[PDB]
Amino acid sequence: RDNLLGISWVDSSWIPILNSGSVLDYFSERSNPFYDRTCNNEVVKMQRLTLEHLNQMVGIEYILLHAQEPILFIIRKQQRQSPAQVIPLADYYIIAGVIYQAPDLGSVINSRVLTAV
Amino acid sequence: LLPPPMQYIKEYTDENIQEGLAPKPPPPIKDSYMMFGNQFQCDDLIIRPLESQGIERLHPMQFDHKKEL
Amino acid sequence: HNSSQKRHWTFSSEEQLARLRADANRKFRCKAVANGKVLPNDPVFLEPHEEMTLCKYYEKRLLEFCSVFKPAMPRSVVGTACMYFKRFYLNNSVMEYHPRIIMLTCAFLACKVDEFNVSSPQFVGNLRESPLGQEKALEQILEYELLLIQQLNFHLIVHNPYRPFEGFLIDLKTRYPILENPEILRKTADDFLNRIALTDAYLLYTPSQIALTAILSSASRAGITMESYLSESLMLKENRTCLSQLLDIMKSMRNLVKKYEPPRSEEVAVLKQKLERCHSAELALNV
Amino acid sequence: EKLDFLGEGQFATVYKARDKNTNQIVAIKKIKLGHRSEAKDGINRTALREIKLLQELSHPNIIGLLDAFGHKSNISLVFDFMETDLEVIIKDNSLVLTPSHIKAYMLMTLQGLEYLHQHWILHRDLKPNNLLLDENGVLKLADFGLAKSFGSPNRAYTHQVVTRWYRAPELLFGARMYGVGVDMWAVGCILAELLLRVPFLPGDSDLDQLTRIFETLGTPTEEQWPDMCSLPDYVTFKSFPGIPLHHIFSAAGDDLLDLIQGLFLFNPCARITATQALKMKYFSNRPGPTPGCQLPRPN
Amino acid sequence: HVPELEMLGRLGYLNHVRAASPQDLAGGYTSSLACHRALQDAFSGLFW
Repeated sequence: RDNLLGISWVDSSWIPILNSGSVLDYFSERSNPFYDRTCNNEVVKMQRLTLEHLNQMVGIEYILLHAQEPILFIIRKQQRQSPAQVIPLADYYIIAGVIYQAPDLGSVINSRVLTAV
Repeated sequence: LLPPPMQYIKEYTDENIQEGLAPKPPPPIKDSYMMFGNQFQCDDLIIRPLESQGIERLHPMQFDHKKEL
Repeated sequence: HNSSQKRHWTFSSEEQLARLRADANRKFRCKAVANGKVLPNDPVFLEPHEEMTLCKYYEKRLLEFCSVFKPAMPRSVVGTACMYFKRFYLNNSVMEYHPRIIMLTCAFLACKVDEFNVSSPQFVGNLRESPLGQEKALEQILEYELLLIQQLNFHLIVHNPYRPFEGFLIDLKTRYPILENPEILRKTADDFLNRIALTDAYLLYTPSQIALTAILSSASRAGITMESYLSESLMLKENRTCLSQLLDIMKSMRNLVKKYEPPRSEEVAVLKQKLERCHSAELALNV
Repeated sequence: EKLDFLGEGQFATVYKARDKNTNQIVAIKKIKLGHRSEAKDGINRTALREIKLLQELSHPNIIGLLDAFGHKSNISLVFDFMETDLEVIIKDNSLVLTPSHIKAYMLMTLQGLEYLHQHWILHRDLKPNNLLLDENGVLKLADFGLAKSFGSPNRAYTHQVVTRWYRAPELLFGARMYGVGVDMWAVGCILAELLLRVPFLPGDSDLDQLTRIFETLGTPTEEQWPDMCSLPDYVTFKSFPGIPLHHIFSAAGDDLLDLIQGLFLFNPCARITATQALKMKYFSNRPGPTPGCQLPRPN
Repeated sequence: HVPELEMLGRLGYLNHVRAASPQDLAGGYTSSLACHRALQDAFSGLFW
């Protein structure tokens, strides 16, 4: 919880059973630093059915953004004020079943310049 | 919660360097139960466990492998 | 009763009650005369004070009937029944509903509300009547039960002066050591409470104050006064003002108790004969 | 003027309409009983309790006996018409999964429970239903048939009362006396259902329901409230290793996690109190309870 | 007025018509609930 950018979380069983449909579930395995219980996908799981309910109840909805079938599966965290209103919060990208948080174009550069100098 | 890839032993190690003198000796050959990895892997066992343990046996003790196969 | 409900049904002062009883007597008299069964002011019509005396003697008989109930009865249930009976005749007349039917019914409804879960054999066993006559009365009891709630304005809860008594005695065991082991105080207070219950005290005074006054009368009779306890209640709002109101209420209660007396049976039988003849008179309702 | 026939009831029949007087909408009750005996017991105990208790209990989260009449054998009770009921609402397939709305429903129910406990009169039988939602959505409690007063004098306290699915653990044993415990554990099972979306513990009949409650919360510890087996009727239940609240409802915000752990606590003494629960910091948090203007409505 | 918890002489006295009893105590209803109901009700009113 010190720095979310500097944490990586994984799990071998889910690795072979990974598909475009299951990426959200892998992020949802719980005990995963990046995702949170507060997210509504979790509330949907606690209730029943996942359909256009993310457009009805609008809020924290982790949604897959771009997907390459074998490994690459990018997830985006949105905060909706209303239907047809989306606010992007952050992006977590999964490479080879390893989840990282997408570095800001500027936090990365600041750290980089600091180490070199 | 969030455990890391496993760390090196920290419990021991400090004793093994010691002052290069009075070191801990090799641990004795525990001829019983151990816990490598996650499996118990206890000692004193056979190579091919009899099929009688876990399943029915449809073959008599004559067992002329070539004929029964 | 900070629980409201009886806040509406707490008649404030002696005259209003007198007036209401008088008015219902007039009401029945008038309906009957208008129906025109009889010419106005015949001999049969009763007088309100006479009706009240008959009601009180018959109610003392009803209290004995509650006491002789074969299953053990909580004091709460007896009280609930008496109160219900007094409040019923504040709206109607003795003749319109014979007192015997009203007494028995108040009792059964009371038991049902207070959760005594009475057994049906126990209730029938207590009544000293022929099973057939008891069943005839039971048929009337059903219709008069619904009739009671209709004229009771559906206000059923009744505050019973007991709970406060236990409570004040616990306060006694704790806040004031001036008096000690107040149990002689307990029995005398009970004696004052039955006499208080026979009066219109339930209707006028607050029940907690009624219990406090019973305790005070017991103390004065035996040798203790609670100025200090009254003083802890003075440790409160109204500063000096609370005490004068408490003293006035206590004095009025003592006066009613000293004046109240059981009606003589010789007078009561004359009245009984008259009322019996009265209900034997032709009412008949409607087609 | 009877204008609608919503239908019959457990010991009553209901019609929805405007009365002899004002045009305002209200629900009208007609008394229902088995009067066949020539020795009927007059009116039923449930009816008697319900009418006076509703009349006395006047609160923005309690329904109330308003008008009441009875010229014929009929006894008429007047209660305000409500929109529907939380139970069918969450029973239906997820129409609107609404997180903070569940918290608002819980707040209205808890305020109603606090008022009833303060008035010194236990609501003997909250069941999943028997809770009604109005058009505004302020939810006020309703069925009051089985309720009773709870006081210092010792009296035959009724036993084996709440619907089996929602049953207090002390009542499940066979306890002769009781306290706010029954109502608290039951709100607790209703919250359980709102979060889990299906009923928490299923009992076909008394013993099975007790076994399922024990399986859900584990065997009660000896320290808990020893005498748990010393109450009149107890049977050692299975020695379950036990599951954390995290196990049965997998997740939510931990404040909710705490209210649950608390209503559940086994010692009837520690079952959390109404004031205590409102004072829980979970209600005063960043998630805001719905005003009810945006409260979810189905058909 | 009267406080919810007693921790006073009334709790120390711990005495009712039958005081308190152990087996039913599992039932809950610690006399505490008991004196509270009793006093509150008695104090209710006193001044119309």
